[PDB]
Amino acid sequence: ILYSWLSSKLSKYDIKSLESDDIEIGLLEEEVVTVLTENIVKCKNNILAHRILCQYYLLTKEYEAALPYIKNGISLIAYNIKDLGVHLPLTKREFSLDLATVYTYVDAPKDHNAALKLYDNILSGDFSNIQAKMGKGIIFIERKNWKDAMTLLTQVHEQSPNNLEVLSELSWSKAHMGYMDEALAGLDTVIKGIKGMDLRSIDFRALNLWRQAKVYIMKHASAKQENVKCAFKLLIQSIKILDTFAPGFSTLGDIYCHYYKDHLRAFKCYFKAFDLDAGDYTAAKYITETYASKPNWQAASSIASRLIKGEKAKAELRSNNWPFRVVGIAHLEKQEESDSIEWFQSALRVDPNDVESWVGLGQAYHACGRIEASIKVFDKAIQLRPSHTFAQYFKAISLCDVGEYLESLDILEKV
Amino acid sequence: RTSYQFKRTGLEGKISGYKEEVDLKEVANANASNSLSITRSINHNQNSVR
Amino acid sequence: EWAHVVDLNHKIENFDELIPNPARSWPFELDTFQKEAVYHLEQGDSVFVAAHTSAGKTVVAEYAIAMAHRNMTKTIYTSPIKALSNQKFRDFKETFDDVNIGLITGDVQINPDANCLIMTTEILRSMLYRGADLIRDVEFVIFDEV
Repeated sequence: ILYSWLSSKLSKYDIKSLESDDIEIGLLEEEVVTVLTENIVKCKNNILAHRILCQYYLLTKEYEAALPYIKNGISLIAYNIKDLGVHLPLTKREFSLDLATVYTYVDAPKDHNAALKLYDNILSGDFSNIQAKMGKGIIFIERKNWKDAMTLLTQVHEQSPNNLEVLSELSWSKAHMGYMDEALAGLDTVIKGIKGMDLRSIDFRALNLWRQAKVYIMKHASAKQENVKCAFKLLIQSIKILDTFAPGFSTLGDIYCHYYKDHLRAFKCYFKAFDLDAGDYTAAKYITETYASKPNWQAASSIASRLIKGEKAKAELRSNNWPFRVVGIAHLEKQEESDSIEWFQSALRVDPNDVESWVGLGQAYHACGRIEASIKVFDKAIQLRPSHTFAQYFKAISLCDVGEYLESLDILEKV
Repeated sequence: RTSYQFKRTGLEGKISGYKEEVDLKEVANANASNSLSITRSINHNQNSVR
Repeated sequence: EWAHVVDLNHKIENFDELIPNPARSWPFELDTFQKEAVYHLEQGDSVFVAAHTSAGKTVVAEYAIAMAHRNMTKTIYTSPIKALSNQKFRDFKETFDDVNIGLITGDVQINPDANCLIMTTEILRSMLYRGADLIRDVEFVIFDEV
């Protein structure tokens, strides 16, 4: 396990230094894995072996398989502290990295602040740890809280100043203020690392090819259209090195209509995103805008399968009532008026001051049978929107269908 | 047998453009024959409930 | 057509924006499982309360109208006893903030243009056979004491 890890073939260790057409026969990594299941599981209070077991599976594209032996890792000596009695100053600092990073990146939106007081424990004398930048990075950067997120990005200084990626974070995420060229420079300084051509190694490069591309795209604005046209090389490279990458066309799809105003390949951008997934803000709204304005709402109904169904998509879509009318109005013209109402309820909840959400719902109410409700609804669209013309005709018809010709004489005067 | 219907313009089309349709099902809208379809003409001979 | 058993030991504690509209919120704190009932109401599925009287059974009755009044449907409270009809009518007058309530008797209906009607089970039955006005307009019918 430990000796065999010292003689590994991935991480920064070596067999030769520690001593002091034709198949090979060297000390491979596959000899190690057999000991990590059978032998280690039987013995109790075996902490270093547990730690090393965790660390290999942890950083190598897995935040899941280490989970069983983190809880155990805690159990091992924390229980044994009574009947043996030994110091534990460094126990709360490695398991700060080991425990929290499993929950941070695996569950992408959920358990970010899993440590809570465990990062507060290490961050006292030494101004943090690799974990208080790895785990607390997404706390400061991704969720957006620009108090310490702007300034404190080289709080990785005490442990490791010359690590490749962590020093480049200074201006990557903080690229909306002004430091764009600087960010680009930094990212260039972080590129020189692996540069692989495989599934395991080249993911980092693939994800850089989105990372830097965004920066490149940004640097133009905060006038000239030099690095707007030249951005293609970084975006096109993104969809190339790995295998499949959806955010390439989707991120720069709406960007194509800014300065050049090239809306010809904006059609091809989200047609290309249909290959990957395109479960996002732009693609749906666009796909509706072309097909529904034809008019042709049958193709707009296909967007409902991935518009609200995304689950994580609902968090950033509840400000406006744009995703509810796309799915709702698709059902209206196809003639199934029972399904119409529920969508329009949510839309109403979202947007109180609106015509199409109410008048569209009132059309369904009209067609279903609830004509008494349609009077209430349509007259509220006269109350909300200063004086809507189509609401008076719809209401007039609804007055007629019931039987009352009381205000039908007065309402049809203005129309 | 025909019916006047008017739809929408396009994206966020608050009543502008339109296209018409035709419908056909069962018979004339009246409770004398049957008309179990809920969309039916309310006559001037009905109380709140009874 | 399915009837899942809710364990009553779980909660979605986002009540401010779980209901996206400003529906209703009281100074007195409701029970956790009865907030879940309200949550289930807004989805579209039906409900079934197996509780005790004098222990906040009106939580469902509160959001029966409050959902229907915003979303523009109607509601029928159906009690077998006539006294109870009067009682819960009074209750509806009291707790709610400006709601059009009604009650059907033999002679004639109190409040002809009511949003929330009240009636006897016999009188309810006399909608489905006669062909009443308010079986179009009503979506969520309340049933008292099953």
